Amino acid sequence: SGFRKMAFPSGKVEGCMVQVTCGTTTLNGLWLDDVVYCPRHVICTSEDMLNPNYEDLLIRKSNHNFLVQAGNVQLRVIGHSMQNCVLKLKVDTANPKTPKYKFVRIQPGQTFSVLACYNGSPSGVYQCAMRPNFTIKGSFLNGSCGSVGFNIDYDCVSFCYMHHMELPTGVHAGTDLEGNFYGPFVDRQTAQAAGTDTTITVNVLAWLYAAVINGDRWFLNRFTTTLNDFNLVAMKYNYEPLTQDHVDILGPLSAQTGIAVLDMCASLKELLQNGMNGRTILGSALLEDEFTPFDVVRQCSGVTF
Amino acid sequence: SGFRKMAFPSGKVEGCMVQVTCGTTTLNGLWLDDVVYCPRHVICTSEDMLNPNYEDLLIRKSNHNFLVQAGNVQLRVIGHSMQNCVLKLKVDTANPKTPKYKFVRIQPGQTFSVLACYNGSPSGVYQCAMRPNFTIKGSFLNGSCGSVGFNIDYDCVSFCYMHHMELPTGVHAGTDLEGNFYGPFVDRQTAQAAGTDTTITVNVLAWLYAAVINGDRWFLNRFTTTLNDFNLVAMKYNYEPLTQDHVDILGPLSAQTGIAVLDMCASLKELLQNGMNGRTILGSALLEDEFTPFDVVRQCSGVTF
Ligand SMILES: O=C1N[C@]2(CCc3ccccc32)C(=O)N1c1cncc(F)c1
Ligand SMILES: O=C1N[C@]2(CCc3ccccc32)C(=O)N1c1cncc(F)c1
Repeated sequence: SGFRKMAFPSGKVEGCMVQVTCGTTTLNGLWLDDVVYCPRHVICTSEDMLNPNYEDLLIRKSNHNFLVQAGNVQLRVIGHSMQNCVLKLKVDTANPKTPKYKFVRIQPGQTFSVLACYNGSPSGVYQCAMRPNFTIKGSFLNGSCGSVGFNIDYDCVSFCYMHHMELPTGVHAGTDLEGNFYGPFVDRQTAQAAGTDTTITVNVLAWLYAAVINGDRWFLNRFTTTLNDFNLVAMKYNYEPLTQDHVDILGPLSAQTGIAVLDMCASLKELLQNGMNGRTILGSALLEDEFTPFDVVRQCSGVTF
Repeated sequence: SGFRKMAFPSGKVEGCMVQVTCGTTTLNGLWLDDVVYCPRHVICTSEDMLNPNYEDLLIRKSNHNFLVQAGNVQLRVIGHSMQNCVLKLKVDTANPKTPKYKFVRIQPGQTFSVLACYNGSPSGVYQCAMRPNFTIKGSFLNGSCGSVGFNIDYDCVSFCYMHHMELPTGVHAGTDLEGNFYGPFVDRQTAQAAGTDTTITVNVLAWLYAAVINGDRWFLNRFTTTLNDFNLVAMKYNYEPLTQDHVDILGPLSAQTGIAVLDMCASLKELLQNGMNGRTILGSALLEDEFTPFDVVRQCSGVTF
C-alpha cells in the first residue's frame, strides 16, 4: 500500500536524448531511428525571438550547421526539415537504443512523465498533467527545451510532449512530436494568454478512490448527489463538468471499492463546500487532480513495463 | 522555473533489476557485477513469517534452488551467503549493465529515489525521504520487496535502500545494501513500534527558499527570530531542532536569495503558529519536508548525470 505521484521509469527515453547546437544555441533533441527531433527555436538568436521568421532563418542553415552529439558520439546530419514548430534532422545512423515507440497527441487532463534534460543529459523525472488550458506546471530551466514527456504501455513509449517555452506567468508550453503546440501558444517571446484553467474533476474523484483503497476514509459521508446537482457545485468551484463518460471511466474503481460514483461525488461536494478542516488525504492538504483513473488502477495493481 | 518533486533518472538502476524466486516466493533482486542482492525473506513461506529462523531456512537451500532471471536470461548461481537481512547470490556472469556504484547508509532526513519493481520489472520511480524515525512513506505492493532506493552523482549510483516490509500502520521499512535495517525493525510479521516521528526542519526551510526563488513570496514577513526561540516553536510543533550545522547547509540558498536563515525561520514560525490561511506554496497547502537543501540547489541549477 501507499500512494505516490509516480513517474514511468525513464531508461528507454534516456537512451534517446541528444544535444543539438545551431550557432550559439544548445538544447535537447530526441533521436529515434535515424531522425533527431528538436524545437525549431534552436535556429534563433536573441535578436530573433520577439517574432522570428523561421522559414528565412532555416534557409540560412545547412546540414553541417546542426551539431548533434549523443553523449560523446557525434552524429552526421544528412538532411533537415521543419514540421510545424519542430525540426527533423535526418542522421546517417539509426539510434541502437531506439525503443518501440509511437507519437500521440494527448487530451487535456491526461498525465505523462517528463524527463528533464540539459545539454542532452538527463537531470530528473517527474509526473504531471496536461492542464485543461493546455499548459503544464513543470520544472524547466534555460536549456531544458527539447525535453520530452511520455507514457509507457508494455514495451512501447508513447511520446506526447516536447518542451518549448516558459510563459511570462511561469507556466510551461510545448508541442506534440509533430510540432503542433498544445493550446493557443506560439514560439515567440511575447506575452500570451493561457485563458481559464479548471480543476480536472474525474482525476480528483480517482484520487479519492485511491485514498479509500489506502484507508484514508474520513471524508466519506452519508450523502449522495446527482450528476446535475454535482455539476452546479463543480461550476461554482471552477471544476470541469462531470460527464457520463467520466462516470464510466471510474467504473473499475467504483466496483473495487463498492462506493458508487455519485456517492463519491457527494463526498467531493462536501469537501468543496466545507474544505478539509485542517486534515489531509494521502499526504495532501488540497484536492489532487494529477492522477487519472488509469494511473490509480495501475499503481494500485502494480503494472510493470 | 517551477519546482517539482523530481526523481533521479532510473535507467542505470533499471538495468540491474532481476527476479529472484526461491520455492513459491518471487521478489526483486539487484545484479551488480557478479552478485545479486535481495531480501533474505525470499526463503520463507507463510508458516515461517511470524518468527523465521533464517539460519535454519537457508541451510535447507542450495545454489540451484535460487532462480534468478534478468528479463528473459537465466543466471547461473555459483554461491550464496546471508549478510544481515540480505542474501548475496554469486552468479557466473558479471552484469554488462553494471553502472559505477557505491553502497551508502543514509542519514534520517535525506532523500532518495525509489524504483518500484514487481517480478524484476520496473513499474515507476518516485522521490522520498528517510523519516526521522527511519521509516519511509512509499508506494509498495506485495511483490515489491527488493526494490531499491538510490541517488546519483555524476555517473555514480549510490544505493542506499532495499525494501523489505510494510508495517501494520501502512508505512515502509527496509535495509541498507549490507542488509542492516534502518530503524528498530526486524524482518518478521509482528507489530513493531516506529516511535515518534518529526518534521524535517532543515528541509522545510530549503523548500521555502525554493518557493522564494520561484516567486511564491507571500509568507515572507517583517520579523526575525533566534535559533533558541525558533527551537522552542519547533518543539511545540514536533519539528526537528535546528542546529548551526543546518544553518550552515542552508548558506548557499541564503546567499542566493539574500534572506538570512533566521529571517526565514521567522517566516516558518509564523506559518507554524498561524497556518497557511487557505493559501498555497509551490502548489502545496502544507509545509513540505521532502526536499533537502542539496535537492533545492540541484533542481534550481539544472545539474545532470
Ligand atoms: O530557453 C528558453 N527560451 C525561451 C525564452 C522566451 C522564448 C520564446 C519562444 C521560445 C523559447 C523561448 C523560453 O521560454 N525558454 C525557457 C523554457 N523553459 C524554461 C525556461 F526557464 C526558459
Ligand atoms: O511482501 C511482503 N511480505 C511481508 C508480509 C509481512 C512481512 C514480514 C516480514 C517481511 C516481509 C513481510 C510484507 O510486509 N510485504 C510487503 C511489503 N511492502 C508492501 C506490501 F504491500 C507488502
